[PDB]
Amino acid sequence: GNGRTNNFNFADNNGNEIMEVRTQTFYQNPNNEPIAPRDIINQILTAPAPADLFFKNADINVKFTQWFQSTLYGWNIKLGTQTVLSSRTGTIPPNYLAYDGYYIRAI
Amino acid sequence: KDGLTFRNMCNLYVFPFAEAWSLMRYEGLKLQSSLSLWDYVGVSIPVNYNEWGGLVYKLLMGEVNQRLTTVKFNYSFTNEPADIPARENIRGVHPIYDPSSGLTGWIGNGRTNNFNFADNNGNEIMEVRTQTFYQNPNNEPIAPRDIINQILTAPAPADLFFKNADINVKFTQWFQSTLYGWNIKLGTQTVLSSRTGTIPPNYLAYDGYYIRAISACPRGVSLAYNHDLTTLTYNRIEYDSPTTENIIVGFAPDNTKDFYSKKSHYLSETNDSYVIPALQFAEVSDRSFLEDTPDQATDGSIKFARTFISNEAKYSIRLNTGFNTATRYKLIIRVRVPYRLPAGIRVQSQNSGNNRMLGSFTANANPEWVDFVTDAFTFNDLGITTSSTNALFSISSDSLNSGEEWYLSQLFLVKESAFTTQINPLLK
Amino acid sequence: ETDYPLYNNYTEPTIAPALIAVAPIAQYLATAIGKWAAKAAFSKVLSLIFPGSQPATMEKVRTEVETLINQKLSQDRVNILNAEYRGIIEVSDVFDAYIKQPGFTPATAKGYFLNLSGAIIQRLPQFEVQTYEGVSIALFTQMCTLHLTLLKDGILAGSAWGFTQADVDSFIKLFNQKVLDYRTRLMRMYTEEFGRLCKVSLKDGLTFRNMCNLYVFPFAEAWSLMRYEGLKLQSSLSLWDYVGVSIPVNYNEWGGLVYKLLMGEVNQRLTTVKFNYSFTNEPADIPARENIRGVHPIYDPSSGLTGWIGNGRTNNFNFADNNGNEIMEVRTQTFYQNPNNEPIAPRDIINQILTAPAPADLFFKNADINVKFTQWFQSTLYGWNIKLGTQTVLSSRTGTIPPNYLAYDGYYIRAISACPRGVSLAYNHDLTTLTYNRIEYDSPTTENIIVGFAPDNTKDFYSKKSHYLSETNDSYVIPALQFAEVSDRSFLEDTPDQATDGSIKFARTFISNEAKYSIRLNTGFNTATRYKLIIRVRVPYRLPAGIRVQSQNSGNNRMLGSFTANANPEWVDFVTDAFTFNDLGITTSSTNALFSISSDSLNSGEEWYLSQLFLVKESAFTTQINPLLK
Repeated sequence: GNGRTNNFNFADNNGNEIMEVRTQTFYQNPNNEPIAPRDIINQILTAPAPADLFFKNADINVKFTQWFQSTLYGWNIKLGTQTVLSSRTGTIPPNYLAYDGYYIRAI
Repeated sequence: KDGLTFRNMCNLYVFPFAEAWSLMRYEGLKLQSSLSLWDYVGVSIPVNYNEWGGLVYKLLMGEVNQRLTTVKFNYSFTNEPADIPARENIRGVHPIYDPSSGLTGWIGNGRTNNFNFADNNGNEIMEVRTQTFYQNPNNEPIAPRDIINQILTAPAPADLFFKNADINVKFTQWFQSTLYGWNIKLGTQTVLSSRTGTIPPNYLAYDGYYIRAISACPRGVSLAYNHDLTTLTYNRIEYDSPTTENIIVGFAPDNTKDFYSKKSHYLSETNDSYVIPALQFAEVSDRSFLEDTPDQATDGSIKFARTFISNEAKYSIRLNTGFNTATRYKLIIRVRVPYRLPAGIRVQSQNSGNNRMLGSFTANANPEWVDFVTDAFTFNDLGITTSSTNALFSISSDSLNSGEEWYLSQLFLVKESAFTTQINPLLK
Repeated sequence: ETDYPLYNNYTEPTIAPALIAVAPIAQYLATAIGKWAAKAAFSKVLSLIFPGSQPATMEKVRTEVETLINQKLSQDRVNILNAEYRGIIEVSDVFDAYIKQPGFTPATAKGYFLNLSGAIIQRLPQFEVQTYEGVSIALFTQMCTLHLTLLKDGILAGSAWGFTQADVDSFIKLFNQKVLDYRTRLMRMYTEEFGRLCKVSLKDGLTFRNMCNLYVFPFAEAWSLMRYEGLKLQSSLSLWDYVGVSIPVNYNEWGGLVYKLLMGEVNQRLTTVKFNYSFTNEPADIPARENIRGVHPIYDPSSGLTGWIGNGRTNNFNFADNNGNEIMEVRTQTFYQNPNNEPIAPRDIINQILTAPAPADLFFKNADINVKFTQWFQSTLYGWNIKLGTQTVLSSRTGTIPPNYLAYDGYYIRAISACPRGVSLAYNHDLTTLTYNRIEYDSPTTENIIVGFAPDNTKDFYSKKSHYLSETNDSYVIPALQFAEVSDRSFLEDTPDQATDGSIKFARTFISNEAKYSIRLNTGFNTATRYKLIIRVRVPYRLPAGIRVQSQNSGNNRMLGSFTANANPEWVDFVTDAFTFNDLGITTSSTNALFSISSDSLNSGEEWYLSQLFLVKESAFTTQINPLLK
């Protein structure tokens, strides 16, 4: 798909490669008091193979939502016993990907 | 900064005596100075003398008859390069006096991002923080980089005014490039502690003075524009510049503390002489400019150059309890009239429609300063008592022509008994 | 869709404002306000409203109103209204026929007069059904005009029509009651329909207000001048053309922000207008599109009050107004390269600031602004065409767009503004004043242009900045908004019933509240003639200092009047004592003469309203119906 995380062209340079970019925005309303900081995160999740070379199962799922004729998404990613991504948009039901007598070879 | 230092010296050692010279021919007037002392903290910026009297001083004063109610700073911090140490920038200053007027604007830059989402969706933007993370295979420590752009806000204290400040700036060199660090504290409110390390304090205080204005100077931009537009009212008092990197604090003597608190000149029976500076007015006409006349021992004078309707300036007067209204008084007006005015100058007393004419003076061409003395009057003839809250003294003149102007400096109110001219000015 | 030319958003040209069906009624109303003909004005009003005892003119009025406001009436409602018309016509014919007989019996005339008044009162409410109010508010108006006229004449011809003194007093009381009740009900209908249509869309509310400015409000103002004799009946309302998309506007938002943005500097001439234009066709599938991002009307070049109505930004480099010269246009051209194909389609992205200064004759007389819509996968694309006068400001790059002629015979373009789109309009209400505070509102786009046309009777003020007086004329009317200078914390209040573009609301709690007007005298003006001033004010809260009218002339300040201000929610007229221009020290060479209406400072939450000034000779002025006898 797309491995880019920003528009500064500073992806893989200066020795260490970029991993995560988090922008937090704060507002101020005179008539109100609660402050809702807005988060914008763009990161690269990494998952190496287990000690036994192969993953045996996975728990990957996606949740849909509608909002004024526009579909919003939420993701849940887990390979083996390593939780790769828990959904920030609320709990998502698990989707067990497994076949007795099979192992994960490609993703 | 050096010019401000020299002017601060002259305000204490030179100009008060120059003003005292102009009052030796009379007897009974009050010798009072209202000049301000200006502290400058930041980098060096060259300023022409045409640019000082046409823009810089107007930006330093702002609303010349209003109390400072809020001050906002545009703060920027960044350490994205791993080799360059952390740095801080002051991008703009916004002093807010009258909350319902909207005259003073940003002196530097009020922008925080390039999304154009500054003041929208009800709540205005306040802070933007970007945190960047890296990953090195050969190393293990991770140094997250921070980029912060925020708007610091400081309202006036409970006692309306700040008495002192602790603002300082620290310089650093790095491959022929200067990095900065800032420390800002107004009164007891810590506005900004430096993230680039500890910075020694710089106490800004003068015994007998209080903080009246906080402004800045534009850096990196031409200061030769909007001279004829920067007036005392109507037009927006602002100037766009990417950064300022400087903060200027004005201290005013305590003899002006009552005006910026009560918005009116209160009169006591015990005192004999009263001096009213021109800039301490209730309202002023359009197309009026602030002229730097430091020799008058005041923060300036009013230059009228409006070629329509009229040129008028009003001052609010209030009487304390125990004031005798049967005592005779006189008014002295200090004006400079380079061009002849066929209608002359007029001093009028307005009180809830009880408008009385105090004086009409023939205005002839004269490049020097002139004093006009009115006839004797009593406060019973003006219909003013201890309960009057809309009494006004109005100095007015007709409309001018193109290229013409006339200057008003100060007003002197003194009892008839204690006033006497000793040296005649007409015998030249 | 339609590619035919348009005429002020209508498919066929509209009737001139002086050629509408209610024009002779208004002309004779003004003539009678100038000098009322006793026991004869009602017959003329009846002949003008019902010519030949026929309701054909009222049907023409109904058809014209239905054409303007895009609202038609059912046939049953038409039959009911015509039946009411004939019912009134019968009694009116009886009365008018019995009057003209030389030597009639006055008691019989009294009986017929009472019958006619009662019949009009009885049949009035048929035009007050709110479900059709937007169409009937015009018709209703004329009917009230037929009644308030009647009573008026009845008060003048007392014993001639068999009226005792108690009869005349009762008629005066009924007149003083009805002249308020009718105005209240008419304003109810107007405000209801206007708020509803504005909650629908701003364009429809503007259309309804344009209709009411020609068919409703002038007569409502004429009602408030029938008790006097010698004043001038003059309307200064503006006609507003709206071109663009639909934007809902609340009634709290109209009177607190939108109208203030439409007027701008209410006493200044338009000198320049700037538009923020955006064009782009970067996607190869989506056709070209154009956007109006903001409008900036500049009146007084040395003031700096009016700001951008939409968005004046052109890029995200923050390099807008810097390095001496300001940015004007940014054009990005992108090129591609396909191996399987050969044609190359360069993509253009333009963001510029179009500038249009006022013509040599200070004002634009007409405009040709139009917008074209397009659909594409449930997304609306726009194209714009802008032309002010003879200067082509913007020709559409997205294809030809049919012209939309914006013109009114007897009107000229005075203001050009816009409405913010996509943002809340509930902020900066208490800050948007007539002066000092910046008249602006930030919004990413507007996608709308609003042009205001003002009648030619105001063309002299916006050119000479002063009110010139002639010896030949008898009465002069000065609107409040045509001032020389105004105090702080003053607001623009929409009072369309005054036949003016608004009134001044004073709410300053310090110093004073003052408004000055500049007066100049033409050669041949008699300074020995006696005059009087009439001030129209609304004072909801008591003012212990009262209102004061003063004459200031180069320091020769004289007091013309001091009036006690008591709490009154209705409109009040204050008349000064007689004076001559020699007592004011004003001649044909005076260029700094000023009339000042002033009051002391107010308290929190208080305000008072000033509407208009009337200057009339003492000989030609006389109050006929007493207002205090309520």
